[PDB]
Amino acid sequence: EMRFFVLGAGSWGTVFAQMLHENGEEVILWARRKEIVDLINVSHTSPYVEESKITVRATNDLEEIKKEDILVIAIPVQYIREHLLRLPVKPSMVLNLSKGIEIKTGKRVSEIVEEILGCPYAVLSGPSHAEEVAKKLPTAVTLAGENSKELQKRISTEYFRVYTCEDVVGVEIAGALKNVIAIAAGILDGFGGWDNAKAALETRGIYEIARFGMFFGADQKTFMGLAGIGDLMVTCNSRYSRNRRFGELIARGFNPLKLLESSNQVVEGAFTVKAVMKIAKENKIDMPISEEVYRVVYEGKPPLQSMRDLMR
Amino acid sequence: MRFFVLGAGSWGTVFAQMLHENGEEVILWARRKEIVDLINVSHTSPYVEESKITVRATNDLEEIKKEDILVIAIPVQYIREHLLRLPVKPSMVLNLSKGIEIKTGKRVSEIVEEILGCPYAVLSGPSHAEEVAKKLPTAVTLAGENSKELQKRISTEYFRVYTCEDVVGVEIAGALKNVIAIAAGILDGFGGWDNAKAALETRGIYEIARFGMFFGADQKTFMGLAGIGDLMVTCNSRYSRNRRFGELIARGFNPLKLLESSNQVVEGAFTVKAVMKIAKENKIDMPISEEVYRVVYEGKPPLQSMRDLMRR
Ligand SMILES: NC(=O)C1=CN([C@@H]2O[C@H](COP(=O)(O)OP(=O)(O)OC[C@H]3O[C@@H](n4cnc5c(N)ncnc54)[C@H](OP(=O)(O)O)[C@@H]3O)[C@@H](O)[C@H]2O)C=CC1
Ligand SMILES: NC(=O)C1=CN([C@@H]2O[C@H](COP(=O)(O)OP(=O)(O)OC[C@H]3O[C@@H](n4cnc5c(N)ncnc54)[C@H](OP(=O)(O)O)[C@@H]3O)[C@@H](O)[C@H]2O)C=CC1
Ligand SMILES: O=C[C@@H](O)COP(=O)(O)O
Ligand SMILES: O=P(O)(O)OC[C@@H](O)CO
Repeated sequence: EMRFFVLGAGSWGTVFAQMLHENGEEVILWARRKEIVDLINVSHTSPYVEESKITVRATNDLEEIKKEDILVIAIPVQYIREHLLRLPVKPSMVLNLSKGIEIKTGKRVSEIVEEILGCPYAVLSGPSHAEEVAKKLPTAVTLAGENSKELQKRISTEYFRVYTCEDVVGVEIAGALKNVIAIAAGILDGFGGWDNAKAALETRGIYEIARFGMFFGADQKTFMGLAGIGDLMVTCNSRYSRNRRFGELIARGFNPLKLLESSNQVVEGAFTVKAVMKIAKENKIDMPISEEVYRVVYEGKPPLQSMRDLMR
Repeated sequence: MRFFVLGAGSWGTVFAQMLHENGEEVILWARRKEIVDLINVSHTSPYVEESKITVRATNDLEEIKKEDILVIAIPVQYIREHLLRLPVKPSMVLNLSKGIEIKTGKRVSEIVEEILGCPYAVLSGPSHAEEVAKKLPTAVTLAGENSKELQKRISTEYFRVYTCEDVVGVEIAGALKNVIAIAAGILDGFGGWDNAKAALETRGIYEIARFGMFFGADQKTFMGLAGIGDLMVTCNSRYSRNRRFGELIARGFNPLKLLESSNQVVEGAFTVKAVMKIAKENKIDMPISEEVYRVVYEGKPPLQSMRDLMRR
């Protein structure tokens, strides 16, 4: 009946594809580079997944996608558009895994998909660090959108629980913006771990996020579930979070741009915050935390002056 | 208007000192003449590291006056036996303690109403005493009588007080977050299951809110500093005693020997029992609290408990 074409072989694309493959689903994983395809197919390893055998089949050919495929998007948001534009056919639907907002257009992934493919859309999002999912540690996420019931059945495992909801916009916005807050949370860790401060930041942060989402018609309840508060918590408080780590290193004195070029992994919040600021200015929505993360990341604002400013 | 701070543990001592350092008239009562003399003579306390305590200490409840603000900072199971010994009734109580009395099933507000019968406010939020002593950014909420006035006197540049109307919600949120934090700590003792913890905390805030709304709490309270904020700092911070307790039980230590190993009080250990009685009497379902009770009081293996809670 059905096949998953997983687009993007980073940490999460690879782990998700492998999980689906282990569920007994028909899966193929697309990787950008032939070297990654080769490592997966030949040596059943990926540099994106530590100590985990990768047995799912990889390809470098987009021409392998079929009109009956479920396209799973696991490409970092700023690179989704160029890759969808090169698909030789439209898939039967899109399941999005990526968290962010496209900088130039202010578009959520659903909207990019709508513009380019126009096929049914769903989004999976929750507290799900790929490192822990690969180790089969208990994880729960939410799924919103079309065909969510069937998708729930095929994706779920013993350790990976999928709850469905109806608020696509809310799920997309919560997952995108929690990375921005997490940067701000890492800064506090970079100061030494100011736990009272972080929890207060997280509290005000979920609220800032909910205000942005509700302005685009999200449901307030979405922000109090796994896609909102859950994901925010796992991201602000885990050693596995790239966004929290990015903030932590900025606080330690590392140059933000240099940090970005130091990894092959993407820090989505560094990009989303710029998209969020453009939207906020155009629609006159106040985003205090996002505005400070923007200043620290892009305008070289001293993290400590940022901290003090945000307090008043 | 004088603050009479009843109880010289970690938080009574720090709160008392902070008010004193901000120019308020304060006196601190300590149960033991040894602690009183350390504070008055050596300007130190074993409940507050590397920090000079200059606030005046007394061992005499006779020093309280009808014009005082009675600030309660005695762990909840021991408040009553001390309030019964007050020679006079204070103008009001500000309560700092987080829990529910086992003997009766009563909140601190209901203990104060029964024994003293004066006005009441509660201060609660993400405020680990260790960090407040170090003057690190901290935010809490205050509900109840004279909150506006108390806000003006208590607030510092690093200790921010927000007021709200919901005394019941604030008390239940602060009492019960400690029960969820034992559960959260257990996941740290298995090795750190971050995705699971986040899912636990998302379910946990909802279990807390359900219990509170049964007693006429406001839903919004649980999404603020008293609710999610305090839950987050307690589940995730190295300073949490309740998180540490759970971590140590997951590592195989005996719950009672853990409690006896320290002069500090693990309020969640006692609050869970009071919760269970209330829940059984009122047919309120409390999945997480129930498993915490079983692990702490009934020797239930933490891994079996984890497995069972997942089936709920
Ligand atoms: N724990 C996690 O890692 C989680 C991630 N997510 C989300 O999944 C999405 C994908 O990120 P994730 O899987 O972590 O990716 P990683 O951070 O692990 O790696 C970044 C990926 O971007 C790829 N890429 C594709 N096209 C380009 C290009 N044009 N320029 C630069 N890089 C490109 C890289 O490929 P190459 O190897 O060829 O450089 C690599 O696969 C993100 O939106 C993320 O937020 C969601 C949940 C969990
Ligand atoms: N970071 C923190 O510690 C925070 C604590 N809280 C709350 O403050 C309240 C007070 O706890 P905290 O300051 O932490 O106390 P600690 O855990 O630091 O110490 C325990 C206290 O219990 C005292 N105690 C007083 N009377 C009795 C008695 N009747 N029988 C047995 N022990 C007694 C001990 O006195 P002695 O020294 O004589 O043994 C000691 O002062 C709690 O409800 C707690 O939840 C709130 C915010 C921050
Ligand atoms: O705000 C956190 C305080 O209640 C301290 O928590 P704890 O008793 O678990 O140390
Ligand atoms: O590593 P991060 O900060 O990209 O976070 C991964 C998350 O999306 C987990 O929910």
